Amino acid sequence: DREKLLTESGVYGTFATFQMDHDWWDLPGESRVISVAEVKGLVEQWSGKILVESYLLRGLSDHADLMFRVHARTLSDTQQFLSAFMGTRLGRHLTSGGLLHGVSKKPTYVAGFPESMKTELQVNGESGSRPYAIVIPIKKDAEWWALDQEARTALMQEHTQAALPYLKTVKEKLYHSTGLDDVDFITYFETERLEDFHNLVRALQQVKEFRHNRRFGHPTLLGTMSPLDEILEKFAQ
Amino acid sequence: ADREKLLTESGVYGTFATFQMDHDWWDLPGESRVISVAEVKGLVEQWSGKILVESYLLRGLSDHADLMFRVHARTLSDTQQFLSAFMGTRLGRHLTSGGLLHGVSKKPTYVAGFPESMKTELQVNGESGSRPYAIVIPIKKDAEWWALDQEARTALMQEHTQAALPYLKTVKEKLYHSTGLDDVDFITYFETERLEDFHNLVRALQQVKEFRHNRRFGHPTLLGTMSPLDEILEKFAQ
Amino acid sequence: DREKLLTESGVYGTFATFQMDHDWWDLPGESRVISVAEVKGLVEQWSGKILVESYLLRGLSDHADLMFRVHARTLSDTQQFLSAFMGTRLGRHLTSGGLLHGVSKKPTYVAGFPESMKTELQVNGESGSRPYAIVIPIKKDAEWWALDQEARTALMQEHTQAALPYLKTVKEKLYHSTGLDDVDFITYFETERLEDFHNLVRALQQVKEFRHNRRFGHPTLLGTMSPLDEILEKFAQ
Amino acid sequence: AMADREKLLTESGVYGTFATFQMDHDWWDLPGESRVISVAEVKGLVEQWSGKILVESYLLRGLSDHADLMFRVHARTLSDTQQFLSAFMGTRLGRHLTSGGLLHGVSKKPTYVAGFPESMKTELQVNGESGSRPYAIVIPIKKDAEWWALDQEARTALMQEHTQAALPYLKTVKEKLYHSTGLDDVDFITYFETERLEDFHNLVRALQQVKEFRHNRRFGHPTLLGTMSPLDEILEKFAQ
Amino acid sequence: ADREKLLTESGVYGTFATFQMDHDWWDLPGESRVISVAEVKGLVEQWSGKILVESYLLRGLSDHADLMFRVHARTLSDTQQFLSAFMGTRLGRHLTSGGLLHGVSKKPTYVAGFPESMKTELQVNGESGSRPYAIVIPIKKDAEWWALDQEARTALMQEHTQAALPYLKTVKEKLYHSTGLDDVDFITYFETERLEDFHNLVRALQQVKEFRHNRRFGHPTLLGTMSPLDEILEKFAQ
Ligand code: HEM
Ligand code: HEM
Ligand code: HEM
Ligand code: HEM
Ligand code: HEM
Repeated sequence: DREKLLTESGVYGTFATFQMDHDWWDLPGESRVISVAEVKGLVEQWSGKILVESYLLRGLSDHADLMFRVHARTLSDTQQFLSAFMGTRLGRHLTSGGLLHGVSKKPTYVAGFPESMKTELQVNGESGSRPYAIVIPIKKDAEWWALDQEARTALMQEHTQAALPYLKTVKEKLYHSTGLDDVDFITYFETERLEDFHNLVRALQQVKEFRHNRRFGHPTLLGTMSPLDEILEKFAQ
Repeated sequence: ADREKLLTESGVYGTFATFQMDHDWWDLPGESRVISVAEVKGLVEQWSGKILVESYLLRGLSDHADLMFRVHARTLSDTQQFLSAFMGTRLGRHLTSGGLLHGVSKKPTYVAGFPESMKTELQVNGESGSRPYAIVIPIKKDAEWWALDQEARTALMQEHTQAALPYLKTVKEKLYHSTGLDDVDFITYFETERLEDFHNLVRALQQVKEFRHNRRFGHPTLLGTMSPLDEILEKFAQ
Repeated sequence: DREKLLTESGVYGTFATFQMDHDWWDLPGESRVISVAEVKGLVEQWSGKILVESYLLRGLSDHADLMFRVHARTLSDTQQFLSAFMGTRLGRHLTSGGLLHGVSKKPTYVAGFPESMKTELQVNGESGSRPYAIVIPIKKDAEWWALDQEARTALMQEHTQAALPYLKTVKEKLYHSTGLDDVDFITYFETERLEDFHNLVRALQQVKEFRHNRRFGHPTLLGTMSPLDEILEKFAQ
Repeated sequence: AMADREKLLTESGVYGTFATFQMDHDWWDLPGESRVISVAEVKGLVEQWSGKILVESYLLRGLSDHADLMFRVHARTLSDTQQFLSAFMGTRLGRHLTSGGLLHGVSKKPTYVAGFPESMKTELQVNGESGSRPYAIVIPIKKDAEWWALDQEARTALMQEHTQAALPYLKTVKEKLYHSTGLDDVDFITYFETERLEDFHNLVRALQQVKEFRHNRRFGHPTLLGTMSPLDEILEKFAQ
Repeated sequence: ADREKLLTESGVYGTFATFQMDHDWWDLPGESRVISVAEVKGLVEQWSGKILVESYLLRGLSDHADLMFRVHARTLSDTQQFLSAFMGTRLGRHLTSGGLLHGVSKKPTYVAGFPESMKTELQVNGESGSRPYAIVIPIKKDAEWWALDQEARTALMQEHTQAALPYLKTVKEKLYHSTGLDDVDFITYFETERLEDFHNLVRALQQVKEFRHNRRFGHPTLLGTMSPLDEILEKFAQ
């Protein structure tokens, strides 16, 4: 279900940050490379049940070195996996930075959009390897929920309208996080171009919706997508 | 037996205690770790007469937390003693206190002024499931809320109830009054096997009028899974 | 005498919280019993100049194990004692949680109350041994100061009216903290019955005043009154 | 031959700095002999800098949360203050000190005082209290945007009310004010000495009631309470 | 040549990275430290040509800070790589990451809609000084600000500029656009030998209308002194 987790609804997504202890460096290189192989194997073990992508936060996001984006069909499996991961010789030297869960749904407001707008939505993004990745949690203010459907739909249309041309160079995904933690949404973006993403976010600061974002970022997680090997290789040499 | 006399009756203080495990715990020999566990298991059975204690694995679902206790007692001192004892153990000595919330269970304030039909559908209380997820959300209401008169508040809670009832099928709930015991008014606690239902349930309640009056909503929002204490500690042995 | 500090005006009061380090447990039972005895002896030295009461916060207040309520006639003496205490082998393993100073005054608004109301104010709370204790620091908003005397008096009269019948099961004391730290008042309560105290606070959430408490708690310190030996005794075993 | 000493505590164009430190716990794991050696290292460093800058010391331990020690440093360049402070943190003692907080502000020509009545200027010439080992208070302050949007005359009038409410406390309270905007996250640094803290409390309550007060977006946070003392008395405590 | 090609041109990512030195570092032998220092020094020489890196002594001027890097690059990856390496070094291992802020340098948005005369006075490139103080102010504007239409924001910036120009006497400036890379919209950077002017400059700008729209202003406000890395690190060897 490689293609079935990154795309389908009813799939729980989790974002897990870690910071590496200093004492980790007090360990011998041979010991750490052993620790590295342990993790690679722990992940392969959980293959089939869950999907796991890794992002390097060291040097781009404050107080964080590593991030996991984990998709699962139940959060219990994700829980177990993370407790196991944090149990490894490597994990034991990790301080948990942060943790956000949200489920993927079919869209609420999209059906009431123009046919032409839904067309431009069918595009699934740009072709790039090892892109930058941004994660922005969001809490909407109470005023927003007090609004009726028709109003929110229209605001979200302006949201869409302003953002669509950035699907040239930006992939996106949206998770509904309400009731699972202190936010309503988790937004995720991949791009090779951060100038575009920057402009993209500015444009959305100018729509009417934005004023309703009681929390915007905090934290704003910037990292770069890479295989877990490349990441761990940095933690051994 | 007495379990339902604590989990259901009013005049019962309830406590929510979070813990995170130190790193230095793993620099210990594995054999030392397993012995420490046995201390804890016995400490609980020792308190098994006076109080009730439930455990939740927060590791991997809640940031800066591995373990959680929900302790029911009819005096907080007994809850205090058990907790300082728990932290005095060799295991406890390697635990940082994450958070701590007290609240007593009371007679409902607004339910009496509801429709008769609404009171009947309330007698049903959630679903029976093993190893369920559990959520705890503390709440501080604003001064605006307290300034209101009963009828106004009662109507708001009635709308709250109305939107929530159809989720009472797949969600257990409990409510504690925390004002004056800590920096919140309410501790809300929920059990469910289905987290989307709980999610949909919360969205639903964001849309009633009460929600604007929730000055603090979560912070923290505690997600965990209910489990026997044994299952948890066993992880700290390997 | 002893009590001449718990009641009179011109008496500075200080509230000091501490959390015990973990490394303390990495110490031998021999060191700790020695360390405890040090503290017990230090306190007994100051027993003439100042008053010191002790509270167990472990298990009731997050990030706190012990609390001192120290009354003195000058903050200097309180300073000396506290700097000494933190200097002890035991103190070396305490993280300073928080610190609040406030002086006791004669009441400002009480004279402008009803004759019947002053009667019920002279009456004490209830006397019980090793009771719960709550400490709530309070910052008033600027609006509150802008109000005129007559206005503030009537508001505090409403406060009093709602609270007087809770003197059945609750002792109280109030300290004026403005300019000594980041709050205006320190409130302190003893009681055997926390359900009452709970109800007491709800009642006051409903008066007009409550809206003016910009800061209410943060932290709300819940503890139980105890002799210091009993408290430290736990930290030796 | 001195003079310059009070020429920093009084003159304008003089940067003033407030530096808090918290001592490590392991510092006490050192032998009493090791610490007193460490003390003198600091004491000499200070005497070395006695020409360039002025330094006062305050014991914050037991009065102010997360802080033991405070320096009030006056200099005519912050670099001299920077160097002295990095050096200070360089001593074996400093090596065991965590930098608590840091506030810079310059002493200026008063802005609003000139637009006061002549009688109000006279009572301002009046001095604080003369005392040894007094308590000392520091309160950083940020004014809200509303305040800056005002025209001068309006502000002058408010500060006149401020001054008027505060004047009778110059009997038992000394004061000094630093302009901190652009050097840190506050606009002003206020500093007070007194032997009587209850008077100071009253002094501050009074000003909570003027109109200016609503414009103080930040008032304290932190509020630093201490006692003024010779540096030796402080260092003597960290070994004995 | 390339020096000015990163400090002036657009499409250039700029990063601001703060570090504090751990205490356990002094328990290290001086021999160990000097070797550690040399490690850092060489790493920088390696990344030269690809990126620019400037250093600031924050020790004694900014709380919970000793050191700051300003890194200019045309990709943030190159900056990340350089920074993870730096924190990996024997010295870096003893550094706590204080903070991190990214922003791109752009061509001006509002300048064209200014008077021809205001554009004249802007071309000035500041004061001539070596080892100046340096100040960093991060900035987030409120929603009200974005809601404004172009013409209005431009007038506010015109008022901003007008009030600020006479401080190009003694102040250099640079501006970074930070939105979407972290929790702020702008990163402002200034150099000066005279801090009293910079202060007056900021007081002055606190009085225009734009200022009310600065929801976060500083927090942190980073004050330091510009210096070559050697002199800074040499402090940590003795
Ligand atoms: C190419 C970029 C983007 C596109 C095409 C896009 C499009 C959409 C669409 C079509 C929806 C409706 C989904 C639904 O009905 O639930 C939506 C929802 C949402 N978007 Fe985006 N968006 C983009 C960028 C962003 C960014 C940059 C942010 C925030 C930083 C963001 C935040 C949100 C949030 C919070 C919602 C759900 C709000 C609600 O349900 O009330 N989006 N987006
Ligand atoms: C899912 C099923 C739910 C049901 C059947 C339900 C129903 C009720 C009822 C009947 C009361 C009566 C209180 C009284 O009589 O004093 C109440 C109170 C309350 N409920 Fe719920 N609720 C549900 C979910 C929730 C959720 C999900 C939250 C918060 C996240 C919540 C927050 C509260 C709070 C804070 C109160 C106290 C109200 C006050 O005294 O101001 N409830 N609820
Ligand atoms: C049995 C309970 C209580 C009684 C009899 C009581 C009564 C009073 C009285 C008579 C005053 C007047 C002081 C004066 O005029 O100078 C006062 C002041 C005050 N009370 Fe209470 N109160 C009670 C509980 C509480 C509680 C539970 C709180 C807060 C959690 C509280 C907060 C305050 C504060 C902040 C003041 C200072 C008022 C001001 O100067 O603005 N009181 N109280
Ligand atoms: C105790 C006797 C006091 C006196 C005689 C006094 C008087 C004055 C005077 C005459 C000025 C004018 C300076 C100028 O024109 O720039 C001033 C400014 C100022 N004062 Fe005070 N004050 C006193 C206490 C306080 C206290 C206790 C605080 C705050 C806790 C305070 C806060 C300030 C601030 C922040 C300014 C800057 C001017 C402005 O608001 O823009 N003062 N004060
Ligand atoms: C001292 C000389 C200064 C000059 C000549 C100056 C000039 C300018 C100009 C012309 C712009 C807009 C560029 C454009 O039109 O695209 C700008 C942007 C900005 N400046 Fe300044 N400024 C100065 C100082 C400051 C200071 C001291 C601060 C903050 C403490 C500051 C904060 C900002 C901010 C937040 C922006 C972003 C405006 C936007 O694009 O929305 N400036 N500056």
